[PDB]
Amino acid sequence: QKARIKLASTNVRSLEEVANQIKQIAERTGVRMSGPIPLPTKRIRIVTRKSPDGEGSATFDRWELRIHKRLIDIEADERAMRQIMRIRVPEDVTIEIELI
Amino acid sequence: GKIRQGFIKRVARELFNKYPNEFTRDFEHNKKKVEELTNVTSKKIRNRIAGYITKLVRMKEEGK
Amino acid sequence: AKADYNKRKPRKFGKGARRCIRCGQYGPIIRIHGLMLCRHCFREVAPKLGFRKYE
Amino acid sequence: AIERYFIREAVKEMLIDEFLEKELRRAGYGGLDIKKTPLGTKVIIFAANPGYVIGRGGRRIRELTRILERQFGLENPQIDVQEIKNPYLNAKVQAVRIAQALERGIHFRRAAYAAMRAIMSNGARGVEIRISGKLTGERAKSVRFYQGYLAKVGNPAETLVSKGYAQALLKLGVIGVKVAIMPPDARLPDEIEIIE
RNA sequence: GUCGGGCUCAUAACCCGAA
RNA sequence: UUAAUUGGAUUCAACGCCGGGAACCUCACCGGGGGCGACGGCAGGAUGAAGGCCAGGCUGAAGGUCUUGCCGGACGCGCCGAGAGGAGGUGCAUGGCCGCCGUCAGCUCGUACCGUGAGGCGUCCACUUAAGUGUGGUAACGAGCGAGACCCGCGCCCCCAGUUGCCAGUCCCUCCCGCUCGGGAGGGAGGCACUCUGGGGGGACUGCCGGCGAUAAGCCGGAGGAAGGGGCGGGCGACGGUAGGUCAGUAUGCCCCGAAACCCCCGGGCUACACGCGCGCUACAAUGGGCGGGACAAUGGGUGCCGACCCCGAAAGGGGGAGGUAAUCCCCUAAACCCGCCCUCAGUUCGGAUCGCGGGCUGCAACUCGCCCGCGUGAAGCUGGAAUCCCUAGUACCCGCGCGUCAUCAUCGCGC
Ligand SMILES: [Mg+2]
Ligand SMILES: [Mg+2]
Ligand SMILES: [Mg+2]
Ligand SMILES: [Mg+2]
Ligand SMILES: [Mg+2]
Ligand SMILES: [Mg+2]
Ligand SMILES: [Mg+2]
Ligand SMILES: [Mg+2]
Ligand SMILES: [Mg+2]
Ligand SMILES: [Mg+2]
Ligand SMILES: [Mg+2]
Ligand SMILES: [Mg+2]
Ligand SMILES: [Mg+2]
Ligand SMILES: [Mg+2]
Ligand SMILES: [Mg+2]
Ligand SMILES: [Mg+2]
Ligand SMILES: [Mg+2]
Ligand SMILES: [Mg+2]
Ligand SMILES: [Mg+2]
Ligand SMILES: [Mg+2]
Ligand SMILES: [Mg+2]
Ligand SMILES: [Mg+2]
Ligand SMILES: [Mg+2]
Ligand SMILES: [Mg+2]
Ligand SMILES: [Zn+2]
Repeated sequence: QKARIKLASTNVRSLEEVANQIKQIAERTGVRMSGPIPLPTKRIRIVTRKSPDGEGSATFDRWELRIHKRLIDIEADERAMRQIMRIRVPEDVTIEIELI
Repeated sequence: GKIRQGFIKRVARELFNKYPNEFTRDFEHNKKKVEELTNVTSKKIRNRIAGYITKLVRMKEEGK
Repeated sequence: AKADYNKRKPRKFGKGARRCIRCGQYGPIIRIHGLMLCRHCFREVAPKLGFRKYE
Repeated sequence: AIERYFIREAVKEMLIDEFLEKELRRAGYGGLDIKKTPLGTKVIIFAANPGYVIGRGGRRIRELTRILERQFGLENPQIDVQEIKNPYLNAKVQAVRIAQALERGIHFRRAAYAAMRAIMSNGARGVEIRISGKLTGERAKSVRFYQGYLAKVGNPAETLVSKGYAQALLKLGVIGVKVAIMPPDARLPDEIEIIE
């Protein structure tokens, strides 16, 4: 009778916005909602040689991509589930909802 | 070398003249004043400006 | 059948089973996390993919 | 895992953007955007002459939709064509325009000065243009044109300046064109004001 | 005197080992 | 040297470099065998062009060609243009990118003024700074790009948050000990204290004190403090030059090949070996070798995959297989170090090159030319001439581990 909401994004602000909107929805109704839990950030690091040829001193680039995550628990009530199910996150945010 | 930066000095001199009766020999008070009287966004820059204003206050009060 | 003698064998391992999706080079292919891009091509498109050089 | 999902989306968009870059060179291509809807995918394309992309009453939007769905991985696409927001603040568009002017046969100095005049009149803090290649003879050379404010080193230069590059293919070979533009609303870290 | 190695951007001078 | 041992790079700034750990592929080299000309037009062609085959020869193998005779219906390389394609030439025809001068402190502009002019001035002098960084003086007064500011991470404190992360106090159940006054270990209820994860905020300013300097710019020494004087480690490299490297990553002009210098298949070669050189690994032993026992990590990675757990085998390995699309499951109980016993200064119980026999794994293929295990075998080496390299603090030395490459293979690169 509880629903688990998972969020992920490359942008911290949008992620925060979606979590705060879900929190406002859970406040607007009589329902307990475990606060947004921050899971460890996923980091993708790739190191490459800079020169196209092989002459000269070897030097390297360190490119990074960062993927942030949050976890939210809420109790599945239809009066509250309809409001959250009709929210639209920005295109750079993945949202997944499941019932446990 | 801890050489003060030019734009810090310019802005601190501008602030000091406009409100002569607003800055004292207290670093915390001047830090809050710099926070309220500008749009400075960096905490480091705010501290630098406040320190120079403190030195200006004690230099003019001492009479140079 | 004569066109049979133009056709390549479909390998599944070795350097000949992987080509860069942007320029067609064999060799220095970055296989990390499902990318298939040469080291040369990854450098110039990395900002468009969202990678940054923080340090 | 989750990392593999984000990388797949980024690569497809890059391939589509490059294909459209070359394909719509005469239309003043200025980027794209892709939105995902429960019915499919909304693809918005930016250009200067949308009639070229439409191509005399269709017959070209259908071709592009077929290309997008078959060659690339979009499911059930729908292409809309719009207009560029601030064309004179976009370095890439200006680099392509200068390259086309060179391909027509205008002298490189006159083209550079005309582009700089338009950009500065349209409200930019600064612009820098570089043109390199076999200009006036078989020995190559580089020439630089500049006016205004323009940061080059450090984080502000990375996040604020718009940069663009283009090749111009003349009869004697290629000529490279580089453009950098700083917007009117850009503010440097050392620009503080006193709250009156 | 022969052969090999050092030093020098390199050659000569100079230093070392060997038969 | 060879049929070929494909090519680039030669002081710093070539030589574990071209992410170059090549069995096929890669591939550009060598021996051999096949295939390819949109579009314009010539001989031609339904009385059927071009194209496709059961069988057996030639052949490494092939309807490639041939023999034996079947197929299908519309274009036409026997010809001239023309084109696709080209890791063929040219980096001294170019674009883009990268190394070095050099993260050095430089390169310029508006107006004025000096010189017939090339030019000069500002950009010079004194002190100061990591810095054309600043303070004073001055035919200069002002301004731009670089420096700094900026961005990421590390160390201290506060608020918010409590799952897949944490377990101290509290309740119950079970099992051990010196038999239980006391001390331990699991499991469940329960909690977010503590650790941790990650959003927001605080904190350091030459601010305070005493000297030197000028009473300026700053410098030297003290307190308090988690932290003290760019707090520490990184990213970001101005106008230019270097005919520096790269057309063998991709783009591109010209010149060439265009029935071969284009496209595929088989077998070789890049792995050769009187010899000169770079960078390393293992040693020459006690500041040790062997045998049994005892300790404590972090970074990363996983569905074309990581595999706990059980069984079989002396080992390498083999047969089943939970959970995992991952703060949940797995790789994953590191080594250097500590305790006890043998060896006692010896070419040895040092060293482990070289070679014989046997057992495995990956793969379409292991001879050329792969990696692993058992028994046996036991080379040089006993501290290194002239010369010459790296490093200022959690740094150097010493020790293992993760990822890239990858079907298999790490004395390498990048990180812990
Ligand atoms: Mg800087
Ligand atoms: Mg000599
Ligand atoms: Mg060679
Ligand atoms: Mg090999
Ligand atoms: Mg080969
Ligand atoms: Mg050159
Ligand atoms: Mg110089
Ligand atoms: Mg005159
Ligand atoms: Mg001068
Ligand atoms: Mg100078
Ligand atoms: Mg002078
Ligand atoms: Mg300066
Ligand atoms: Mg620093
Ligand atoms: Mg040259
Ligand atoms: Mg050279
Ligand atoms: Mg070789
Ligand atoms: Mg031994
Ligand atoms: Mg042991
Ligand atoms: Mg022995
Ligand atoms: Mg054998
Ligand atoms: Mg073999
Ligand atoms: Mg001996
Ligand atoms: Mg001895
Ligand atoms: Mg290597
Ligand atoms: Zn590529």
